[PDB]
Amino acid sequence: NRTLTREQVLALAEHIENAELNVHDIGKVTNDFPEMTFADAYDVQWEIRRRKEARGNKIVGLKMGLTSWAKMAQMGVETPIYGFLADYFSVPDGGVVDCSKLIHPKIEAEISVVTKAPLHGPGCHLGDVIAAIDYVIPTVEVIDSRYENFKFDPISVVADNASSTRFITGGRMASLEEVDLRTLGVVMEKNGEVVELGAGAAVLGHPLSSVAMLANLLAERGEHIPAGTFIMTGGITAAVPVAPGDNITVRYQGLGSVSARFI
Ligand SMILES: O=C(O)CCCC(=O)C(=O)O
Ligand SMILES: [Mg+2]
Repeated sequence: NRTLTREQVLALAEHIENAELNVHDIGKVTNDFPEMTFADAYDVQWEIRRRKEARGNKIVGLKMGLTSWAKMAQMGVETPIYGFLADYFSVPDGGVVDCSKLIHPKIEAEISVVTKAPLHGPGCHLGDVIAAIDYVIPTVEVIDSRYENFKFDPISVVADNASSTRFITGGRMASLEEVDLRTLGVVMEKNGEVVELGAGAAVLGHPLSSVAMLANLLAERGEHIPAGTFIMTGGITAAVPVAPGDNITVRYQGLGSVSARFI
């Protein structure tokens, strides 16, 4: 289920990571490696993770992508994927994001969880996840594919760490029993007006199903979700482009709001 040589995995990881670190797009890597598999692509992603760890970055969480109809439709792919979150991705509520470090960024409204017990696949179900949730965190992702025109096939996107680049936490961060993640309403405002909205159920029917799916995907590589992991469960709505001068506010039903501005 692999077609890359080890040398190619290491070199592709450097190439793709450099596009992020040096703020430029690249061609879809499947153009040069058309036989590349998902296992190849995740090898590349985890090697990028290793590069970041080796230079001292902490990995502060994981994200699930392409979990909602809206995001599947927008990106043309219907296969859920995951990627990792590095510490310097983090942005404080109300913070300023420097777009000069970004290529062609978009924002997504999500709900995140922090776990308090390990989760393992395979065969992880919704009922296995519930007690492992410590609390929930309103989170806006900034995604920024390193591929030109934000156009990819899923294998390329996995290799590019599922387009991850920034995330903004905010609002009220409460216990799971206090928050219905299925019916949680989310309203995205940009420059003072509503531009997107949705409910948590858009994420695979229930955001906690995304957590179960992540455990199952990780198990394919012998990995799991350690206790204390921050997980972004997926874009509830279509992603919206942002640019210098923009301000955004995402309102979470009963949980306040997350805001940011861009320069
Ligand atoms: O859309 C992309 O470029 C991939 C990132 C997907 C994602 O983070 C989400 O659906 O929440
Ligand atoms: Mg996302």
